[PDB]
Amino acid sequence: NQKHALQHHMSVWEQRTSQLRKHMQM
Amino acid sequence: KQAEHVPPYDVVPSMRPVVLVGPSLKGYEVTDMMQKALFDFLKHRFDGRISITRVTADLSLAKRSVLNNPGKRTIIERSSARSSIAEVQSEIERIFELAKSLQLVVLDADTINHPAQLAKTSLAPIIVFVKVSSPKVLQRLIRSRGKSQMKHLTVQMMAYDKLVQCPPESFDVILDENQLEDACEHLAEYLEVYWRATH
Amino acid sequence: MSIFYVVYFVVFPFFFVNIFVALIIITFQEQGDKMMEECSLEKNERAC
Amino acid sequence: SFFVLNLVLGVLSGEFAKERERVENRRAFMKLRRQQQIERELNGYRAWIDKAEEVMLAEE
Ligand SMILES: CC(C)CCC[C@@H](C)[C@H]1CC[C@H]2[C@@H]3CC=C4C[C@@H](O)CC[C@]4(C)[C@H]3CC[C@]12C
Repeated sequence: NQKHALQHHMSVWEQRTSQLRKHMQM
Repeated sequence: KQAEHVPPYDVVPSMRPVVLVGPSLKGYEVTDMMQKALFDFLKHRFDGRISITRVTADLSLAKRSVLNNPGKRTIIERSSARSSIAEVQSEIERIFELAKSLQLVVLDADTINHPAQLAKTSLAPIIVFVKVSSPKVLQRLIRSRGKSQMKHLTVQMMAYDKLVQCPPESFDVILDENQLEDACEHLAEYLEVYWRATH
Repeated sequence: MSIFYVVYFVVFPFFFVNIFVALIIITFQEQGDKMMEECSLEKNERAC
Repeated sequence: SFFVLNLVLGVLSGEFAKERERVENRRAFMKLRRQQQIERELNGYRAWIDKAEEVMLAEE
């Protein structure tokens, strides 16, 4: 929608799972 | 420098006609149905202000420096007398006068499949592209059409990839939306501002 | 008639209750901080 | 009873969170996400086909 015109309340689980993913590929 | 002598000023219609290209070869069940839904909104939204016409002949060969008079008469029995250039060359004035009335005209040819084929025509309408974000939905959409469409799926997908390679820039406007109202509003907004841009 | 009770036990106390527990677990907002940009780069190393 | 149940729940939830980020699980979830995205984009286009089809029959 922000492109059609052109032309952090996460829970503890969400934060920890997002951080666990970016530190897994390495 | 008379080999080409490209003119600086070329006669163009007063109002840009409307051409819709994509997502594959025209004249098939999927592409005729895909493109037809857009016209009905134009008729209902711009009723009393839009002219709707369908042309069956080819238009990619609409050139300006072919000859002094290619096929002037059909009684000379020349090469162009029996050819299809006589009717095609006659109808290019038909679109010119229709747009001269300061009213929009839609074009429904069954021969346009790429903006590069309409890059050498003095008519030069508005190129609007209806495209799917991914190729994976095309084959699944073809499967629901019927058994006849699956037989021509090989050629149906042939143009989809090729038409993707065309610079978006080449297209005048894009319609990457997937619903009715957003696409209808997006198309109407451009033309409504364009309608007030000519007056 | 023990089919009814087996199906009931498989559905409600074995599946729905664990659904409630999982939903509470995965949607637990932090209470002590209640802040948006505490470190904005990490969360665990703040103690470290 | 209560403390052991709390510890079991915590350990199990932590292990589930840790194991949800394995490579195979991530691949399966990405496959499911792409399937759902394709279906979502395909459903919107089907409205065009029916809306057009209704109009032409109405205008014969
Ligand atoms: C999606 C949810 C709501 C499905 C619920 C299905 C439940 C209610 C159904 C599925 C199997 C069913 C049972 C199958 C067999 C029998 C034996 C028969 O002599 C009496 C009914 C009884 C005991 C049925 C009671 C209703 C039952 C337990």
